[PDB]
Amino acid sequence: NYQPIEHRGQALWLLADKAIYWPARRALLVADVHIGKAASYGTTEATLARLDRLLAEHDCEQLIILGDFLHARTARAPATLAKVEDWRKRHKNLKVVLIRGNHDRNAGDPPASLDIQVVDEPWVLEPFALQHEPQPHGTHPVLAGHVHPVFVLRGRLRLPCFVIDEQVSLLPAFGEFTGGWEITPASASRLYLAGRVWPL
Ligand SMILES: [Mn+2]
Ligand SMILES: [Mn+2]
Repeated sequence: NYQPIEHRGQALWLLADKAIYWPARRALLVADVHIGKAASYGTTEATLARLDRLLAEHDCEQLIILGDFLHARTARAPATLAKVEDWRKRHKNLKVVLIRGNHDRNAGDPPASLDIQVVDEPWVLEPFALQHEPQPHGTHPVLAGHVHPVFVLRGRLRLPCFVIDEQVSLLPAFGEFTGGWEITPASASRLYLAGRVWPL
């Protein structure tokens, strides 16, 4: 279930499971998936199956990963890439665009058999500069990943949050990890807690 917002003249749906759906572009946006950052006690399969649920829920002609799809060199692993191959060939017609992050650079471009269009930040889909790193763009509003934004609630709970802002907006990390960059409670931006999508 989703929270619609207007942002720079576009209707964007913030998804409870840490994704943005862009209806006019029939596009699903996520960031910091970190396939291969799984521990052994959160799984690669669970992450891919989590994508399959969003892709079945919404008309997605394309998926755009704002950086950090595969974790590292131990994510170019025999078993692990096999599961991604499995997943990709179940969505043969989906276009998958990866904007390269510091982990995509480190590991290297995903193998060509997986049919992933690798591009360099910024990748501009008007009105938006899509980026991994949240650097301001010279002319466009930015949608970015990289920082793994969370918001701290006390009674502490680190919840993943969207940061919707005029110049640089942040998507929450799609991977399921501890930590995250604590977003200041005094920010002059719109915050949505991606457990519903909870505004502030
Ligand atoms: Mn990351
Ligand atoms: Mn990063």
